[PDB]
Order: sequence, then C-alpha cells, then structure tokens
Amino acid sequence: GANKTVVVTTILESPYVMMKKNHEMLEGNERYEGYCVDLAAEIAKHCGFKYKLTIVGDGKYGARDADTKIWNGMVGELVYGKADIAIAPLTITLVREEVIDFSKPFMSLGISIMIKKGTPIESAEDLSKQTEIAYGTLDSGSTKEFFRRSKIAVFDKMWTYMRSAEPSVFVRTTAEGVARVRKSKGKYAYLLESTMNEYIEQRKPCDTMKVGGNLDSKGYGIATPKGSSLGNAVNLAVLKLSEQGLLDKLKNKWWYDKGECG
Amino acid sequence: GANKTVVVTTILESPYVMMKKNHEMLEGNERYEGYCVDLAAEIAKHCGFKYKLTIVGDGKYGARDADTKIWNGMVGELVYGKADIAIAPLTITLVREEVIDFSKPFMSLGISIMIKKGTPIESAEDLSKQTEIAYGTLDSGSTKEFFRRSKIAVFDKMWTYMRSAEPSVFVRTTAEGVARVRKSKGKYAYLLESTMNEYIEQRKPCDTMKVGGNLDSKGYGIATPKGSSLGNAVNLAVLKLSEQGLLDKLKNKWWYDKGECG
Ligand SMILES: N[C@@H](CCC(=O)O)C(=O)O
Ligand SMILES: N[C@@H](CCC(=O)O)C(=O)O
Ligand SMILES: [Br-]
Ligand SMILES: [Br-]
Repeated sequence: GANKTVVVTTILESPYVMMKKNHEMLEGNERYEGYCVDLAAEIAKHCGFKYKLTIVGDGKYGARDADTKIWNGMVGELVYGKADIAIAPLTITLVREEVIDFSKPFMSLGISIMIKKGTPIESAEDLSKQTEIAYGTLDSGSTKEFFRRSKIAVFDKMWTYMRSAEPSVFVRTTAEGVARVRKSKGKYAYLLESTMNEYIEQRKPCDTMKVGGNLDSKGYGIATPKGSSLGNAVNLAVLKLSEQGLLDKLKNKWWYDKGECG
Repeated sequence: GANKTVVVTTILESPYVMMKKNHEMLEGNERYEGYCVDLAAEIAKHCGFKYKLTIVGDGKYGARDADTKIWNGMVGELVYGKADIAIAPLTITLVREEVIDFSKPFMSLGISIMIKKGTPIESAEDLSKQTEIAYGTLDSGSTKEFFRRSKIAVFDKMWTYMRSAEPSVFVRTTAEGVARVRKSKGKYAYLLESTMNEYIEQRKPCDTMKVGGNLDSKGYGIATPKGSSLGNAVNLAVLKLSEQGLLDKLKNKWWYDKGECG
C-alpha cells in the first residue's frame, strides 16, 4: 500500500511539547517545539515516514475507566485507531502494555516530590505522617495509579488520604499542579515524575525543589497500536538514537542548556 | 505440546548469580544464589514453568565476531537454541535486539568508572587526558562495544588508547577487572556498569569507589530467542514485579542489606 501520513498523538507537557512563541501565526508541525518534537523528527527520519503532530483531544495520558472499561487520553487514541503512534512522556505500565505496544524506554525516571522552597518535608514518609501540608497527583496518569495500587505501607497511607481529601488534591495537568505548589505558600506538595520535577526546578521563578529519592524506577516509551507494523522500526530507532548519544543530547538541550536558575 | 523444562542461561556475576557457600555438596538450581536467581524464581512462578539454571559455557555476555559473524556468550546460546531464556544482567542493545527478544528493562544503569581509593581521577575526561593510569573494560560485552562505536570526542580518544594498550587492558570477567584495580595500587581504573560498581563499593575490603557520573543510560532485560512464545508472558511478569516493588526489594536485599562497608 502507498505511504500515508503518520498521525502522531502527543500532549502539551513542558519541555516535551510546547507552543512556540509565534505559534498563533504558525501552522502544522511548526507550531510546536520541545524534546518530543525533536524526537519525533528523528524517529521519522530513521523509519522513513511523514507525519502530523496532533495534541490529544482530552489532554490526558491514558487511563481505563473502572466502570465502562473505556480508555481515554493518548492510550485511547491508539486503542481506537485515532492515532498511529504516541510520542510523549508516556510511562510504560503493565495495564497499558496489555493493550498497546511500547518501544524500549527512551528516558528513565521515577515518582518524586515537589515542594515550594522552605516546606518542612524531606520524604514521602514525612508527607504521610502529617496533615498541615496537602499533597496530590495528576488525574488519568501512571502516578495516580501507582498510589491507588500500592501495598507499601507509606504509599497506601498516602493514597487513603489523597482519595478523600477535600478540596480535591488532584489536578488536570502538570502545569496546574506546579501552579498550586507555587501559590499555596508551602501548604501543597505535588507528586510527579522526576523528569518534570527536575525541569521545573530550573525554570523561573526558581521557587520549587525536588526532595527525597525517587519512589520507583521506570521509563517512557514510544507507543503504537498493538500489532502495528511500525513498532519494530520505531523500537530500533530508539535504540540507535540512545546509543548514538542523541537522547542525552536532547535531554541536555531542553532541561539544562535552557536552565534559568543559574 | 506437553510442558518441558525451561533452560535458563545465566552468568556467574556477583550479586546476580553466585555460588552458595556449600555449593560443592549442592546440586541443580540450589547451587546458586543472587538477584537473578531470585528473579528467575519469580518469573517462573508468574509464567508457570519449571526451569533449570545453567551457567553459560564460555562465560561471556554476547558479542558477534566481526569476521565470522557468529554470536558467543548468552546471546549465542539463545540464537542457536541452546537455551530458552537468559536471566542475567544482559544489556539491551541495538545489535542484540536485532537477533533476540528482550523484555522491558528490570534494572536501569549506565557505564561508570571504578578506581582504587585515592586515585587522582574524577571523570572520563581525566582518564582520557593522561597516561600514567591505565584503564580498560570487559571483553565481549556492551561496555567495550560502547567505546568501540562512540563518536563522542572523549570516548573515541579512550577507545583509541584502550584498543592498542600493552599489556592488554581488557579483562575476561568483571571479577578480574576488579582484582586488577585492587592490585594495581591505583595505576589501573576499570570501566564497568554502575550496578556492578555500586555493589563492589560496598564489599570488603572497601578499597574502591565509583567516580563521576554515568557515561550513558540504559537497561538490563530478560532475553528470549526471537519470536519465542515465552517472551510475552515474561515481559508482563517483569512489569508486574516492577510495579509491585519486588525488583526494588531484590536490589535492596543484594546490594545494601548485605553491604559490608558500614
Ligand atoms: N507519564 C505519566 C503522566 C504523568 C504522571 O502521571 O505523573 C503517564 O504516562 O501517565
Ligand atoms: N551487561 C554487559 C556486560 C558488562 C559490561 O559490558 O560492562 C553486557 O550485557 O554485555
Ligand atoms: Br521500562
Ligand atoms: Br532499555
């Protein structure tokens, strides 16, 4: 069959995908910049396809409704055939691996704690043993599922608190979670992946920090519909780009070369 | 077809696979202990197979002879059908992914530098810009291939030195490389994966240390022959064990609960 345009689903998540400054006057793929935008171009080059970047319609990574069993987010766009590939900071998880294909990981990370500077919190155990400082996670993502499923004493205690906290401690986007840390004068801490935490730590106004070690160890992968013929070539491209040092170069470009806090 | 015993290829590499103290009086799988021995039992349980642990015949991880194109080590045992699965600290690489199947990674790591304490070396750049202190890597492994293929200025310079150094700076086993660091009074440094470096740093006589950051970022995966029906179930088992915290528990058990340097 003749080549067709590969539909790429992704998510507005800094520094992976961001609107360029002049984006209102730009169109198509040129509206966007970031780590995943650069990565998409590299994957397309090595695999030999043309592509269109599209921002996921519901703004979500992907979770399965416990009642209706329907997948939302970027995972849903792959499951229902609305996109051909997802190039995003999409965490490789068991429940997702059962319904979509993943490349080997292009980035390693773990769940981490973001505080406003000066907050008297050093660890998840600290958060779990107090109630003055609220804390939460992103909706429809792997971090929330981590706490929902954990049998580790500290993390189960944190989940029991978060699921019933009022007002809600869950946010719709990472940016909302970060904004809540910044505006809460230290009374809200945010549970997010170390990649995004470390990025924000280097962005103005330089008022947040990552505390403690990571709570787990996992990776982001490029996702394709289960059984898609594109997955094999995409996986080999990730491995080649990793071994050539390109992924390290892109991490340095978007996290630290552009750091704003010194 | 009726179930048959799964032949597991692995390698004597501490703390992944080690001879038990009384091993001369033990037989079968009971001769061995370590992270990979525990992991094998967990994978077998979740996938529902019986298995026999076998130590790779040539003691190697796996490389392809540039002339004869033949694979040695554990990769060769899978390629030629002498083993059904490899449960070992086997690095996921492009050239291996082309000939065998890999699970998603069960451990993350990077290449690192081991010195005898007091050696005046802090980085790969330091090693590359001097000649008093020799340095080398393991034969037939992914670290040697890393330096052989690198186009990064510092690492290419190090390869050009290592490939022609006399006497040879390459070793046959990790243990030989560690012993050479310890006996060379600081005149040999060893390039090895951070996992093994960090383990040795916590073992008697506590005379080595890991210096500098990791040179790359990658992972170990469970390997199966290409197209093997076992790979799918093995991959889901790794992800479940990761998410249940078992891999973290096993890392703590074999690296740090058993640390000997404080
Ligand atoms: N990377 C996560 C989203 C962010 C988070 O959950 O912290 C996912 O794929 O669901
Ligand atoms: N894990 C490596 C062996 C150790 C090394 O090369 O440093 C491999 O799979 O080849
Ligand atoms: Br992973
Ligand atoms: Br990997």
